[PDB]
Amino acid sequence: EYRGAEKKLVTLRRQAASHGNYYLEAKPKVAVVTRIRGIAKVNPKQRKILQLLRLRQIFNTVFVKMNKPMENMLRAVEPYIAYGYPSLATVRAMVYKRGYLKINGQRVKITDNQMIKDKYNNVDIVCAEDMVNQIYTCGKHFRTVTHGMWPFKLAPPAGGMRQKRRHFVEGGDYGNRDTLINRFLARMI
Amino acid sequence: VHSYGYKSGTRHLFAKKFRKHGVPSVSTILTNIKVGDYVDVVADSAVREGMPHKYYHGRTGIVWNVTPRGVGVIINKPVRTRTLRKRICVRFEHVRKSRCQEAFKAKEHQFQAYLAAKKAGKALPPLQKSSRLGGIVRPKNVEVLARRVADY
Amino acid sequence: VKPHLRHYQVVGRESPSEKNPEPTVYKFEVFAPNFVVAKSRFWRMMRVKNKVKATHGDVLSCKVVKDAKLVARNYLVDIAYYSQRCGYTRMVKEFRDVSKTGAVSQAYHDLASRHRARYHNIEVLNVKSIPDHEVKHLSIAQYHAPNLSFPLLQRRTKATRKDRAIFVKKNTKRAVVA
Amino acid sequence: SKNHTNHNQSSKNHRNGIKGPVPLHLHNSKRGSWLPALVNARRVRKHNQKAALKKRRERIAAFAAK
Amino acid sequence: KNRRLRLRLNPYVKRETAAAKGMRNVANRDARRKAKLARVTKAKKAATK
RNA sequence: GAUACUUUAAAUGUGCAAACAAACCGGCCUUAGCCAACUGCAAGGCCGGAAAGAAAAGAAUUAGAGGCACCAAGUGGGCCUUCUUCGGUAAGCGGAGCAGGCGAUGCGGAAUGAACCGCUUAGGGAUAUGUGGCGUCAAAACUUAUGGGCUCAUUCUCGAUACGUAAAGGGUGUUGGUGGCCACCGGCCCCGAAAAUGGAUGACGCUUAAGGCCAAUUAGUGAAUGCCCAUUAUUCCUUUGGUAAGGGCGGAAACGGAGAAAGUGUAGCCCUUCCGAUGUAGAUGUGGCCUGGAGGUUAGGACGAAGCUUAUGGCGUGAGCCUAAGAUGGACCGGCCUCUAGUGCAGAUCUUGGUUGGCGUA
RNA sequence: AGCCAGAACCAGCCCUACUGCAUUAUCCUGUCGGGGGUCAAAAUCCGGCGGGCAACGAAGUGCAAGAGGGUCUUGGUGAAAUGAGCGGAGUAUUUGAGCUGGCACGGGCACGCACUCUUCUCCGUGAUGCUCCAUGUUGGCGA
Ligand SMILES: [Mg+2]
Ligand SMILES: [Mg+2]
Ligand SMILES: [Mg+2]
Ligand SMILES: [Mg+2]
Ligand SMILES: [Mg+2]
Ligand SMILES: [Mg+2]
Ligand SMILES: [Mg+2]
Ligand SMILES: [Mg+2]
Ligand SMILES: [Mg+2]
Ligand code: NA
Ligand code: NA
Repeated sequence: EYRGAEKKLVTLRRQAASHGNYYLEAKPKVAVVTRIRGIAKVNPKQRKILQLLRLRQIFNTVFVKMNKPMENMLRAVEPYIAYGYPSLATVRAMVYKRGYLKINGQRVKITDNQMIKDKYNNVDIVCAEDMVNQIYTCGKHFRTVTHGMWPFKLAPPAGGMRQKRRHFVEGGDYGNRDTLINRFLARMI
Repeated sequence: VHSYGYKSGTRHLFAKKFRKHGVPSVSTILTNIKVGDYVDVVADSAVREGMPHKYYHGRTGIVWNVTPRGVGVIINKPVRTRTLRKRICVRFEHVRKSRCQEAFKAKEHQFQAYLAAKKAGKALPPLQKSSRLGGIVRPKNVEVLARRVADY
Repeated sequence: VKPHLRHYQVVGRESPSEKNPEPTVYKFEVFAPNFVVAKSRFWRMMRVKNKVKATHGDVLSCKVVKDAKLVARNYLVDIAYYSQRCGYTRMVKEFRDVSKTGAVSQAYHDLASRHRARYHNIEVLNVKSIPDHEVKHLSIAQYHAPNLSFPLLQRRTKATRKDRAIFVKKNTKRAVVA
Repeated sequence: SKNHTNHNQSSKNHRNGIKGPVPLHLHNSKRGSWLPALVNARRVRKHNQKAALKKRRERIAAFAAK
Repeated sequence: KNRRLRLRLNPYVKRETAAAKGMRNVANRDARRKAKLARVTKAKKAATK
């Protein structure tokens, strides 16, 4: 399915360019968000939003839907986060290497498909590739899959950052860096 | 500190709008209020009998009592760590019917109509599509966006 | 070595609506370190010239324009910059380089050194290669001379990183320490 | 000597949260309402209680029958 | 990183690895790139006419 | 108006609602409620129906268990900062609004600093980072680059880490820009610039910078991370506590080793698993430690009790407990379960006794 | 086997190895005319139309999937080694790339949806073991 989708998009772009028109990309549906500041001197409103996003510790990461209520929530905490649009390789790496489940209240590492099937009790989520597909394509069970997991706890980026206190556009780090979030996360996972 | 009366600091709150003075109208008189209705409490500065305190001037509540000329309303008010339910008594000139539930009532009505049509077997309307999808754009005008000498 | 700014073309429009079912499409040329900065500059230009916000807009295309073959040419660069005291000031300056991106990077460094002007306070109006007979400044014209030749004097030559030493014998090449 | 400020007060008030109001269906007393309607409602409620007692007796008899 | 864990979680990964090695093979890449360029330029030239 | 009062009118706010004691659709009962009357309206109930249990249109999210009591401590001198501000000529001055801090708190940076920057704390390894750095002091470019400009300053003196401790006006000193060899506008530098012990970019020093603006990562070769430093992040080992989560506990048989308690708390009944751990005033817990005496029980002592001494080790996170030696002593006393109190000392110009430097001095 | 060393192997973890697809056009190349300049003619530069891939490291454009070194940063030497890695059986299986025969996509199909090259495949050990501890090799020192 993935390979076919990519090929179809390539053909559509070629057909537009041949006659000199333009092809509009679909707006992104999924965002990946990581926290880049520690827990000190935070206002009550920002504190509440970060708690609701489950980002309670520096270098915690989550996946969210990129719709209007979520975007307006994300805009209010911009100095604290770095976010962007993930790729399939990034989603696979996060699930396979840093993925844990909420089982009985505990944080349990994923080690086989049987525990995934037992946690979810759904015929559409029985394996790690099912989880990957739901997260990547923003399918019907996006909330079920993401709510079922513990937030991702990542390491600091090897090689360093640029400037915590400035926006990415000003040569800093915080805010929306679009597809370039994948290079950032490859050094943290 | 020195002066704190019932109507202190209401110079702009209890005043009529520009070129809109006068007294309530027959539409206000002929409005029916039942127990259990949602109402807005808005003070009418030209009446002066049965006027609420300035705290309640923009709040919405539930009617709990109707008298020959008055209405009793329940309004939430936070005090220190809790929310109290205060009962205020006003004249009927100072309330309006609230439209805070129009969308919910409309949603229930549309659901009933859809159920009726689905049971009848009538054809359903075509569902709307998303505006965030892709497509090919055929342009009519293309321009050049630039900063020029004359701009400054 | 290589220039620190790339050349981008960004094409965009406002999202269609019942008021404007077919919006106008605009093309923009910018020099930026990456495409995110390029898109930021595009949306700023759209906001200040066409009253279109990024929150109601579509970006149709965003690519990097390739450089030509490396050849030594003269580049005229029309640029503008802001400061609080003077205000907004417009300059036209000639540079010697081998590519458009190289000339524009030169111009940015030059403005930073001689006027303390930073990237986000600068707009590039135009840049193009001009022939040899339109050069006005003699400091640039001197490089057209067909008999140009000069020696290298006062050189600071360092050894290869593997062969550097701290103490060496005075008239020889032997290293005593390191 | 006579200082006044509200500096820490909102922080204090939010530790155990601002509690929400009691739901509308609890503590719904009618005392102080317009008297004639109250007097009529009382008579209706008395008749309703009589009817409830009769209905229970009929149910018990029916179950005893079968 | 692990061979056993990766295969346990995704039993299909060996086929993907086979496809990867095939695509990295030099002769396959040369033929594929050469043929692909001819396939594209020819199709564009035909369609634009 | 006078010579700021106001039609208009934001940003940031603020009240209510968004299907399970609720609301929608039709029988019926009752009312000494309204209406000329009721088959209308109001109210309380009973019998039935429906129920994407809330679609599609960007069409929420949650380290999201709701409610209700009882008993009681400390506190009621605050102070600093950000953005608004009122008084005051001004103040490290007085008075307020919103939020964050210190007080009650260290750690890593800014040479130094309650409050700035980073980060917030069980006992330890490894890896990687933040703020800040990479001439020596001092870890890191053993003074990196196969990057571009600019700058020369003679008794406080070029300059060089924010918060934090000099103006008008001049200058052909040097580097560029606009318009017409001129007039104006810039960048660095120089005059303008005068105090009280000898002295401060932190010191030395630095000028093909070790300065100021911009930009890189081994360099027009051809592909994401130059390097160094935390009580932070990831991970591994051990402790402790949970609103903790699972499993075993009828001795399988035979004969490598032992053990195997139905359990709040222990030398924890035994395994496995997950998450938290700093703190002044203050609260509470502890098969938590120690002292004098009573009721029981179990022991010791002239082959040496109590007391005392210690480069006597061992055990315990700790309060402490136990052994060894006495080239010490000479008659009483240890453990465990209950009971009981005149029951634990470093400081109160504390009480009483004894010592002591000044001092072989005045 | 007590103490102190060195090397090997196994599990785990941590580093460095091995990498393809899209996009190039404001580009590449040949002529014609102009303009330029020299002691003459070339080039920088502009406009006509002929072709096109700058393709050995061509882009420093977007997204990428591809066993050698440590563990005095861990545990062990097979006292139930779950392994694509230890064992049994054969030689085929099915992953991609080229090339193949209704609907979709654009004003033909670059090759979406349905029905020759390139790689290893299938099968296996429950705990009448609830818990703990007891298992290599080579020297130095200790008679
Ligand atoms: Mg940094
Ligand atoms: Mg800040
Ligand atoms: Mg105090
Ligand atoms: Mg602090
Ligand atoms: Mg050093
Ligand atoms: Mg435990
Ligand atoms: Mg504590
Ligand atoms: Mg006492
Ligand atoms: Mg004492
Ligand atoms: Na210093
Ligand atoms: Na006593």
